[PDB]
Amino acid sequence: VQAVAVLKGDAGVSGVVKFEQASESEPTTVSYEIAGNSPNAERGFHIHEFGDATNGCVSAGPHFNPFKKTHGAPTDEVRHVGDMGNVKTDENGVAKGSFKDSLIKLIGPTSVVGRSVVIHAGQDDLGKGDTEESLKTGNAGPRPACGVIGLTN
Amino acid sequence: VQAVAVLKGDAGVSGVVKFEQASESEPTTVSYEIAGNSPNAERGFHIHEFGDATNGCVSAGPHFNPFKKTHGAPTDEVRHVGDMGNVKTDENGVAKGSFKDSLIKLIGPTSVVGRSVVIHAGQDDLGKGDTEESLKTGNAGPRPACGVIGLTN
Ligand SMILES: [Cu+]
Ligand SMILES: [Cu+]
Ligand SMILES: [Zn+2]
Ligand SMILES: [Zn+2]
Repeated sequence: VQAVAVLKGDAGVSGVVKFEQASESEPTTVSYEIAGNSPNAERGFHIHEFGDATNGCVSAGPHFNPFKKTHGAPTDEVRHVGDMGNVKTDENGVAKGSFKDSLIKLIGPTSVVGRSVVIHAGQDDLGKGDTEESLKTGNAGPRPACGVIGLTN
Repeated sequence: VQAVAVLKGDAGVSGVVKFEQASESEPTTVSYEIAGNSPNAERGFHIHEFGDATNGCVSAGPHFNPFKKTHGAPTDEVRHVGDMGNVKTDENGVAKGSFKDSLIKLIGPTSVVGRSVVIHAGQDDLGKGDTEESLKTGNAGPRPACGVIGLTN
């Protein structure tokens, strides 16, 4: 199964995120190329619950969290399903990379097809700050771009 | 279950299409409001197979057709699942309306979540012209706007 999200917004940030998963038990490979970010930075990257673009990136809602856990890093046990951590941008502000994840799925009751990917304007603190807010969003800040995850071939 | 697609493009046409279906057996209610079209016209309106926006409305692919039938009107027995016919635009070029459909589903193996809605620049001939092309696209022409169907609440 393959899926893709095209990230768009009004702030100069844009990109493509591709997902591939062969079967339900297998990890999903996530690959991305995002440009227009601050150079040499770490930026929060997550799957949000809704694929609703009627009000910019706001209507994407909270981090996708079917299991009602707190925000964490992708390697934490306690993490939202949608937590993909920070992506690193190079000196031209481009973030490009790929990783495998075993909580994100394109198949089955937790499928992220039809939901949204959001790239943030700030660094995700990976649920390690103080605030209650660190345990909800990682204090990653505004959402300059986002896209609905759709099926492809 | 509710879903929404925001139709966008570079041609002045834009809109929102909402879908609601309570359970798998129930009809899905489709409601839309699309502006920027030719005034007093009929325009082809369909669900296309892929929710891929990497190349405008082109990468949405063909009409969603899991059962391998020919193109038809929404009331025809032989019709693609994605065939929603023509929408009528008023004197200000706005198409606004709603209908129920029993082939389009948001639940189950034929779910349209993660696929695309496309509004065409021409009238759909409802598979009644001559050509082979009438039995494939309804000769509805270019795709000025489209959007991926995403989940909402
Ligand atoms: Cu986020
Ligand atoms: Cu079409
Ligand atoms: Zn989170
Ligand atoms: Zn068709």
